[PDB]
Amino acid sequence: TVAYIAIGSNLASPLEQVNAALKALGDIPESHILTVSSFYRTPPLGPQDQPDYLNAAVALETSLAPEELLNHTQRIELQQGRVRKAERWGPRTLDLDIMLFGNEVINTERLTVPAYDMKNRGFMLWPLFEIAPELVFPDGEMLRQILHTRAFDKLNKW
Ligand SMILES: Nc1ncnc2c1ncn2[C@@H]1O[C@H](COP(=O)(O)CP(=O)(O)OP(=O)(O)O)[C@@H](O)[C@H]1O
Ligand SMILES: Nc1nc2c(c(=O)[nH]1)N=C(CO)CN2
Ligand SMILES: [Cl-]
Ligand SMILES: [Mg+2]
Ligand SMILES: [Mg+2]
Repeated sequence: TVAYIAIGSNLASPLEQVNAALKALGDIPESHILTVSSFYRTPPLGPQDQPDYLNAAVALETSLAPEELLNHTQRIELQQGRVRKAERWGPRTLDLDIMLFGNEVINTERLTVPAYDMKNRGFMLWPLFEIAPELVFPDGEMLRQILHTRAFDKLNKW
């Protein structure tokens, strides 16, 4: 299955964090990286008292079940010093969000796929479009068309 994973970081040297995350993602069992996006510098969504983010996206081929993939992405966040604050949308060393897990629709307590807010976020859609321009969502929408409709600002390279 092709999983598309969003990467974000705005603490503790985001470029190093993203590079470390990519290495670690490739080391996940029964999985391998297919494609990686460019790195983008994006202003924070949410509270404005935090640094700009490095955002990227990666396509990962995996034979893991989705929740087992989640266990592994969460482990990588923790290995990279992720600390979860009280405030929503606050800063973090590393954030790995499963945007899509093949064409699956998943609704559980731990996991919602497609990622619940991705269609509203240029910092998720643009890096995804760079690596999967032909992508169609489980609901039948084309990524290319969602981008056309929303006309989100284009991103700047990190
Ligand atoms: N598709 C998905 N990818 C990753 N985590 C997901 C997820 N769907 C649900 N979750 C859940 O989201 C919980 C909180 O994850 P956090 O990383 O702290 C939220 P965040 O990514 O900072 O904000 P955001 O979801 O608004 O982007 C996790 O413990 C996980 O169970
Ligand atoms: N620019 C940007 N802003 C955010 C991001 C993110 O990845 N990029 N993620 C958030 C919660 O996960 C908080 N707001
Ligand atoms: Cl969808
Ligand atoms: Mg997250
Ligand atoms: Mg997130």
